[PDB]
Parts: sequence; C-alpha cells; structure tokens
Amino acid sequence: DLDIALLDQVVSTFYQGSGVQQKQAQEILTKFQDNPDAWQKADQILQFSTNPQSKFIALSILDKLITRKWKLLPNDHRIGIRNFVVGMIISMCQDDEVFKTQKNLINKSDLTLVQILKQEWPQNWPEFIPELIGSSSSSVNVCENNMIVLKLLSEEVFDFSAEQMTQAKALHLKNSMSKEFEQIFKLCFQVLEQGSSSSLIVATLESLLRYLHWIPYRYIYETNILELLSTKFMTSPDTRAITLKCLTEVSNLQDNDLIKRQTVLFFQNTLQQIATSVMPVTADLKATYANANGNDQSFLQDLAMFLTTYLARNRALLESDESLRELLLNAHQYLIQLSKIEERELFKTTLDYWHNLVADLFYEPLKKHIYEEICSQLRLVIIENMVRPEEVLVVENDEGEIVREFVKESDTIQLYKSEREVLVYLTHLNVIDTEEIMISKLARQIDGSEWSWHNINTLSWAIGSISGTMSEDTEKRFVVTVIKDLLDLTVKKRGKDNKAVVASDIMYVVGQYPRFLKAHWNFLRTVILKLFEFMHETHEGVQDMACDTFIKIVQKCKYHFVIQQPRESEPFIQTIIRDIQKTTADLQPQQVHTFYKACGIIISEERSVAERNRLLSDLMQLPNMAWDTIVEQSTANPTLLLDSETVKIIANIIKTNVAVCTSMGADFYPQLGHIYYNMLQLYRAVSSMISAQVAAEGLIATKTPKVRGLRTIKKEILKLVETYISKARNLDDVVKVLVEPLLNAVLEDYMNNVPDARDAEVLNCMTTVVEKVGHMIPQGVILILQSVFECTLDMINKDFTEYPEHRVEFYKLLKVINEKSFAAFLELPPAAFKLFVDAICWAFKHNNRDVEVNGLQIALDLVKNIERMGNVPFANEFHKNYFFIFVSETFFVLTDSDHKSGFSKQALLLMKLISLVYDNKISVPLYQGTSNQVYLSQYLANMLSNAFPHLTSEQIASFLSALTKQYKDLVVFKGTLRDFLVQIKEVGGDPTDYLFAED
Amino acid sequence: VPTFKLVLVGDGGTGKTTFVKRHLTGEFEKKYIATIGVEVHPLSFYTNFGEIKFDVWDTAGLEKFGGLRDGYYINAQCAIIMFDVTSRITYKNVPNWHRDLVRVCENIPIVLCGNKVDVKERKVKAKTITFHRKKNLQYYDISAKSNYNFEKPFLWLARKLAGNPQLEFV
Amino acid sequence: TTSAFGAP
Amino acid sequence: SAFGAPAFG
Amino acid sequence: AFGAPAF
Amino acid sequence: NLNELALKLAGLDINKTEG
Ligand SMILES: Nc1nc2c(ncn2[C@@H]2O[C@H](COP(=O)(O)OP(=O)(O)OP(=O)(O)O)[C@@H](O)[C@H]2O)c(=O)[nH]1
Ligand SMILES: [Mg+2]
Repeated sequence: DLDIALLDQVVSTFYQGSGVQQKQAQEILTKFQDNPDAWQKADQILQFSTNPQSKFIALSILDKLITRKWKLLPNDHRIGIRNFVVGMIISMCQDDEVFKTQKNLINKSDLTLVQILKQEWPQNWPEFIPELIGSSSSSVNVCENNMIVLKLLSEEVFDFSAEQMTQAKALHLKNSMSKEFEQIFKLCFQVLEQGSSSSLIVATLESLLRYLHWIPYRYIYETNILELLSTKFMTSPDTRAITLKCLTEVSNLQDNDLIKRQTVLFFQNTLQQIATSVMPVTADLKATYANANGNDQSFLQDLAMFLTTYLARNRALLESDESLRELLLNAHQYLIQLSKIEERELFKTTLDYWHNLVADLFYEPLKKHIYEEICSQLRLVIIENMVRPEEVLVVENDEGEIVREFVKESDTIQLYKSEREVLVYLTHLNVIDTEEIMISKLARQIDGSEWSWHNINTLSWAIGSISGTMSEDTEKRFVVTVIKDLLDLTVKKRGKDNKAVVASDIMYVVGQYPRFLKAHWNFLRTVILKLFEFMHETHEGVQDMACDTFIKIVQKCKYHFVIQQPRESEPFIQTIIRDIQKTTADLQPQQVHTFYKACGIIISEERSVAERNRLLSDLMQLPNMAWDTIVEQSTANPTLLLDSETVKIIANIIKTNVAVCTSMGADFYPQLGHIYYNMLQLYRAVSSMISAQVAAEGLIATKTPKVRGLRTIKKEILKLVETYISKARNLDDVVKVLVEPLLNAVLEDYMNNVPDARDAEVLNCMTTVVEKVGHMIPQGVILILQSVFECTLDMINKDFTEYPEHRVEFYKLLKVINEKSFAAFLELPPAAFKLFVDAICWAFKHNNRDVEVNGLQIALDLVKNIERMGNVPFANEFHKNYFFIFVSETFFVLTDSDHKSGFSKQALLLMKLISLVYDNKISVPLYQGTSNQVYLSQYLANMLSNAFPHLTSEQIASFLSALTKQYKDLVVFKGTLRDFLVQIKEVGGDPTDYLFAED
Repeated sequence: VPTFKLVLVGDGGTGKTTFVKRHLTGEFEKKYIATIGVEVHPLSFYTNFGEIKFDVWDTAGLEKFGGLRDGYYINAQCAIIMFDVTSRITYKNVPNWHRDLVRVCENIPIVLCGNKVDVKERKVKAKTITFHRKKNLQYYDISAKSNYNFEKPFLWLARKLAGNPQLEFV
Repeated sequence: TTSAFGAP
Repeated sequence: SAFGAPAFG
Repeated sequence: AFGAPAF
Repeated sequence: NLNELALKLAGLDINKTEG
C-alpha cells in the first residue's frame, strides 16, 4: 500500500508535524508496523530511505519478526537478514558523521543483532565472539560499537532475561556467555589500559558495569583491573562517574586476607585520587552541586552511592587497622559534605548509611571515640535538614466540599522517621553535644543571624523529635529552656506574621513532649486553654494548628482529662464540654468536628458506663437540640429539605456525629440510638429527592448545588453507620437492632434509584456490615444479593469503563459475602448462581487491577468453599457445571497480554483446580471408566491446540506433563507457566524447556 | 519560545493521562480509558522567566495498545516514568520502561513518579523506592487526584532544560 | 420514629 | 428476578 | 462479551 | 513545678505590638 517515498513522508509528518495530521500519520504508521508482511518492506526502507526515523521503525518491524517467527524462516533468509544487519552496523560505524549524530539508530541496530544472537548464538554462530574481537582492530569506531553490542548482549542475557525467555533458554545463554567471557575480558582489559579515545573507554566501562553483575570474582580480584579502575580512570573527567559505578558494583560482589587487602586497596586508591585530582575533603559540595557544571551533579550522586555502599559493607575492614584511620575518617568527612547538598534523594542515600553507622556506635560504644567529630557534625546536618513530620491534603470532594486530610506514609513522612531514628541514636551517644547544638541554634534564631520561618520550623521539628531520649530530668530542663526562649522570641519579633510562626512552633514542641505535659497539670491546662484562645484567631492556619494540636495532645494525654485532678472541682472534660459553644464559635465546620472528635477520645476513657453515657449526652447536646428542632419542623413542613440552609445544618449535624463516633466507636451506641430511626427516615427522603431529579433532568443534575447538598447528607449517614458497625463490640445489638432497619432503608432505595443516582457508598456500607456480622445474618445477606446484584451488574456489564466506583465496590461486596456467608448461594436458584459465576469471569477480563484482584480472590475462595463441602450433591454438581469453565477462563487471563498483576493468584487458582483432580477430590466423572486425570489432559491439550495452533503437540504434552507434576510447588509451577507464556508468543519453542525443574 | 518533547511512559492505569489532562483542564477523570499508542498534548507553563512549552507524548502502558512503543521516544528531550504506589508490579516494571527509554535517549533528564499516594492502602512503600538512585533519576511522590507535588515533575524538568535553578511557575 | 421528613 | 424478589420489612 | 466463554 | 513557665505561656499574644 505504501511505497518508500510515501513512508518517508508519513514518518516525517508524524515526528515533525503536529495536530490532526500528526495523529493521522501515527495511525498509518501503527497499522504499517503491525502488518505481518511488513518485514519485506524493511530492507528496502533500510536500503533506500532518506530518513533515520524510518529506518528505526523498519528495525522495530524486523525485531518483531526475529523474536516471534525467526524459526519459520528458511535458512537463506536468516543468513540474509543476519548479513544485512551486520553490514548495516559496520557502514554506520565507518561513517563518522552518522556515528556521531545517529547514536539511537546504531543502538537500535545493535539491539536487533542481539535479538538474532538470542536465536542463533552460539549453536548456529560459534565464531561470533571471535569475529567480533578481530573486527575491533579494523576501526576505532567498530571497536567502540562492539562494546555497545557486548553490553546489550549481557543485559539481555543476565539483566532482562527473566520472564522474557524460558528458564532453560536463559540458562543456555548465560552458560554460553560464561564460556566465552575469557576472551571478552581480554579485549575489555586491553582497551582499558591501552585506549586513547575517551568515547571508546567510556563505552568499554559501560559494558564492564554490566559484566560485574554476574562475572566470577576471579576476573575482578585475580586480575589487576581493580587497581587500573581505581587509579587511571578517576583522574579523567569523562570516566569518573562510570568508574565509580563499576566500583560500586564491585563493592557488592569471605575468609580471604588477599581479597580483603584488595578491597581496601581500591577504596584507598579511589579516595586518594579524588582528593588529589578532583576535590579536597574541605570542598563545599553544597555550593559545587548548586552550580552544576556538566555532569558534576551525577558524579556527586555516584560518589555518595559509592561511599555508602562500600562503607555499609566494609567499614569493619577499615576499623580493624589504625593505619586506615585517616582513610576511614576522610571517607566519612566526604559523606558529611555530601549530606549538606540540597538534594533530597541524594540526602536520603547518605541518611540510610548514617543510620547504619550510628546504630553500630550505639551497640558498640568502644568504637565511639573514633567518630566523635563525625557524629557532632552529623547532629547539626540532620537538625538543619529535618523535614516536616505531618502533611495535609486540601481537596474538593464530589459534592463540592473542600476537605482537609492527612497524608499517610509519604516519602516526606518516611524521611522524617528515618531522620528521627538517627537523631535519637545521636542524642544518646552524646546528650550534652545534642543539647548544646540545639540551644545555640535557638540562640541564633533569637539574635536574628539565622532567623527565618523555614529555619525556626526546621529546628522545632528536630527538637520535637527527640522526646524520651535525655532522661526525664534532663528532658525537663531542656524543654523549659526551649519554651522559655521561644516565648521571649515571640515577644521580640515584630509583626503578627512572625509571631504566629513562633507561637505555632511552641505549640508543636509541647505536643511532642507528653511525658513533660502529663507530669505538670497546671502547665498542661495552660497549654489547652491557649489553644482554645487560638481557635478565635482568624490569622491563616492558626485555627487549624490549634485544632490539630488539641486532638494530638488529647490523643497522648486523654487520661488527665477524665479524672479529677488535684485543685479541680471536676474532670476537665466537663469544663471543655460546657464552654464548647464559646470555644468553637469562630471555627469552620470541619474544625468544629475535629474538636468534637477530640472530646470523644477523652470520653471513651471514662470507665464508668453510666458516667460515660452522661458525658456523651452532654457533649452532643448542641447537635441534638439542633436535630430535635429540625425533627419537629419536619412534622410541620413537608418542603423542609428544599431549604439549602436547613440541608447544610443537617449535614453538619451528621458530620458531628461521625466525628464523635470515629473516636468513641463502640461507646457511641447510645447517641446512635437517639437519632437512628429518624436518620434512616431522613436517608430515604433525600435519596428519593435525588433520584427523582436525576430521572427528570439527567446526569447534569448530579453537579447541581442542590443535589450535592442532599448527597452529602446521604453519604454522611452511610458513613456514620459504617463507622459504628466497623467498631462495634456488641454484635447482638448490631444484628437485633441495627441491621434489619438499615437493610430495609438503603437496599430498597438503592434498588429503585435510577442508575445515575445509585451511590457506590451503599455497596461499601454493605461490605462493612457483611464483614462484621455476615456470619450471623444469612437472610440479610440474601436480601442484599436480591437487592443489589442484578441491578448493579447491569450497570457494569456493558463495558469495562462505566461506573468505575460501583465496579470496585461490587466485587468487594461479593468477596466478603463469599468469604463470610457462602450459605447464601446454597439456597438460591441455579440461574442466579450462573450469574454469580458470570460476574466472576467478567472481573477476570478487566484491565483494572482494583477489580481484577477481587475477581481472582473470589474464584479462589469459591473453589475453597465447594471443596470444603466434600462429596455432596451441590459440590459435585458445581464441578460438572463449572470446573472447566474456571479452568479455561483462568488459562485465558494467564495467556492474555495485560493481566500480569493477577499472575500469582491465577497460578494458585490453576494449582488448586488441578489439585481437585490429581488428588482425586472430585468423586465424580466430569464428562457427559475413563479417569478424570486423562480427560483433563485431553481437554487442556485440545483447548491449547485450538487457541494456539502454532504450538507443536510435543510442546503441549511436555507442558501439561510438567504442570500436573508441579501443582504443589508454587515457585516451580510459576516458572513453568512463565515458560509457557514465553513459548506461545514465538514459533518453534523447545519442548524440553519444561524439563527444567527435573534435571 | 522553546518547545521540549516530553515522553510519558509507565504501566497502564498508573495515571499518566489523568495527570496530563488535569494539568490541561483542571478536571480529574475517574474512569480508566486506556490510551491507544500515543497522544500528543501541548502543555505550557508560565514562569518567572517567560513561557516554557512541553510537547507531551502520552504513551500507552497496556501491551496490546503499545503501538510504536520505543519509536515514540525518538527526539525526546526529557521524560517522566510513572508508576502506581498501590500496585507493586507497576514499580517492578519501572526498570523495563527505563531500559527502553534510555536505549533511545541516552542522556536526557528523567523523573520517576510514584502516583496515587492519596490512597490509604499503599503497597509500594517509600523505603522500597530506590531504583532512581543508580540511574540518576529524580523521584517524587505525586497524586494527580489530591494535588500532591502536582507541578514538581515539570518544575524540575523545566529547570534542567532551561538551565535555570531559579525557575518558578507563576 | 418521630420525624416526617418526606421528599418534595 | 433471578435471585428472587426482595422481601422488605 | 459478558456471558461468553473467552476461548 | 512550672508555674513561672505556665504564666509566661499564658501571656503568649501574637496581637501585641511590643516587637
Ligand atoms: N486515587 C487516585 N487515583 C488516581 C490518581 N491518578 C489517577 N488515578 C486513577 O487511575 C486511573 C488511571 O487512568 P489513566 O490516567 O488513563 O491511566 P494511564 O496511565 O493513562 O494508563 P494507559 O493509558 O493505559 O497507559 C484513572 O481511573 C484515575 O482516575 C491518583 O493520584 N489517586
Ligand atoms: Mg493513558
């Protein structure tokens, strides 16, 4: 269809054009490259095209042919393609302009040759390596490119062969390269010591970097390549980084004093060479990194990787000899300088090592004196680089509400914890030095020499991280001093801006020292009351700080709020509850809810149940009065929920209940009961209004402010119920009182809602119910299935994309139903059990991990359930009806291109299914005295031959043979499956590959 | 005004397209609609030193939709490698994406991004993420949904490409 | 129950 | 109807 | 499609 | 005891103009 000139035009349009025409050219190119017979256009393209991009694409088409259908080709074609690719590579190498400016095409060509080597070498090309080595002496460019070829070969065989090749083929190629590496190393070594050309030597070092991953130690330690690397190539600016990378891998390669002294030697040479030719230990790397000449940033990255890797493995080697003391401390001084570089990922690399060191010094304090200056330096470095321990996300939800929420397990948070751990160690190693550094840094905030918001915050985070380290008495003197200075600093600073910053840090520090707070009630009470005072401060961030600190402190110190302290006439929680209208008057709703949540934490600490309920009652007085009032108004006004102000008040009422229930859990029951029935009634009301309007106006009604206000009420109600039930201690009251009205209210409404009004949160609510009490409500589970299964399935069985949330929640619900209450399927008509099996297989076919995990898990659990029933009519009938359905469907997703995330579960499921037959657990023939074993093999062989006709009969037999012998060894069984996955994508696969485990 | 080709690669469903389109429209798409081959999106950032433009080549992560695959990488001047912190296998495939990428473009600035850090059940822990170290890649935790480090990848790339460490988006 | 919210 | 009609209280 | 055997 | 410290803390005021 497309001749050469037109292809060149399409390529040029795609890469250099834009917009619609670029898009149109792409679709032409994609079709062209995917054409099975396109490879015959390839050599003509490679011969005649005036476009390097066209040639790149031609090589891709060639690669497809080589990796998939090489063995179909006559031996003439193979040699022809072979000679052509080799010839093409050589031409580009002798062409100096092309060699310099078309590296991507030459690399692509080299990779193509390596693909051929994977097919032909060495059994059909035994002289390749000798032919490669001698061709290197013909031209300096061919020699350089040969290093690239050898590099790619090593990568494809050792680095990326797993899952790309069968285990047998991979072993074959690894052993092949192992047998001929002797002469490869000779060429590599020779070039390294003789070589003039920078680009040649760099390329040689790049290849060696990959060899080091797998080559025998003797090539590294019984030659003198280590000495050559550590002396010659560090003085050179173009080879420094790549040499450090090689030595780093060497530092990851015993009872051997020779190898020990060589390990010491290359480190000694490298460090000496760096100090001599590159930079001294006193070099400001922080500034050097910041200017970033050429690739200096990468060199310093590679240096930190080298030092940390070596020292983590070989520090004890350098310590066992005092002549190496200078080398040891210089290495660590370099690390100190590197740790000052403003580059997080670089800093994290050093920190991982400092953690190793200071832990060792703690458990071996006799070595401590050696590193005293290093540690003192390190204390300051970490203190000055402490990151924030807490992060908050500000997001708009689906109802248009702006919501704060704390980040969990982020990189920043993990970094804080690592920094804290090191600082905790360092504090114990020398508490005086630690205290002196923090105090003097604080003094430099006071005198203004180092004053900034970032620096005072950073220091606060550092100080707040070492609680429980100094002993209680030293801690007391330390915190008193710190709070004193910070209080004076607040007075000293001009501007509400700066004052708020220091004040927030005062509050942060005290919140980090609960032992200090608990020991002194008057001070703790003073802290809380000032936080209350801050809740009236409109200055940005202050109220959030006050509320965050409040709940943080009560989390640690709750006990002191429920008991009656000395010189108090009542537990302070009573004081808090009474003034709650005044305290929270200026807060935003979300902040008020946090306040109530904090009170809930405290009230849960009351051991007397009568008094706990009384406290809860008093706490909820304001929202209950608002709720009671609105309940009364509901009787007097049928159009009550059309008032947006009323809707908003009701929303905040429920949110307040959710907040308190979150912290109180099981203790929240009496409050829940006070509103439960009216709340459920409210739910049906607002959900009806939503569904009615969505039906009349369509999907766009979901975005309207009115509907979103109603859906907020709807979702908060479900959230409240879910929150309590998940925390309930009394499951009887859940079942006997809560569940039945809940199911009637939400399941019926969900069922009668129009599809675009059904909330997936209902399914998630039901999942929580079933998880908690599903084993106690078999009839309730059935009602759930009757209400949500078919109507939800019909929403998600047209495509794989629509209603993404219902899809996830649907199969989460099905999983826990199948887990906790499988009895529900035993009572249901066959037509519905069929729908159940259909739904599972439908989840298999998703390119959606969140859906596919549960689909697999359900299938696994289902087979486990039925197998458990034993020799019983239901189990036996299931086997006749569905055994091969699951077998073939599992084999389908296994062999399909994009279901790799479920591979582990698929393999397990297949093992389990095979177990049912080859362990004779199925008491009944599966076919309409032939044993089930041989009918299974016949089914599979026929299934596989049909689906993959290019497979030989011996391939299939050998595969099924291995499978039915390995179904109890997961690791081996997986390996056999991966081998099969490799072989179904190519032609002429070796059937003896499946004997890999046995030999 | 300089235009820089940016190639965006990573496993399917990691959030590459939703990341780009939120940068373009401000909207966050909930549905997973797999990209087929590649889509090119002009994306401008106004800085304190004027406009900088990216031609974002949003490539397909699913194998059946891969298209030209590494053919898309030609003339790339920078790159983002994306994975999903809720899915271990997407991080496991990072070396594979990086491999195909640098074989075409041997010395371009590359950012590794762990997306979806807003999700509660995080599977790829922060301590585990170290691949970028030996490859000299930048790394960021990001969330296209909750606006966490949302502009960091483009900011770092812009500074690297413009050779200006003081570059800020305005 | 004690309320009569209803759906207008 | 395949699962049977729901009986709501 | 939804109800069909994949193979 | 920390009465002196508690009193100081109680005086914490970001709206005073005594910088
Ligand atoms: N929770 C959460 N979900 C996200 C985030 N980013 C994206 N997603 C979701 O993840 C899915 C990813 O969608 P896409 O952006 O199209 O995935 P992709 O990387 O482009 O996949 P391919 O086009 O096949 O290569 C979408 O359903 C998004 O809604 C995130 O930051 N947090
Ligand atoms: Mg996409």
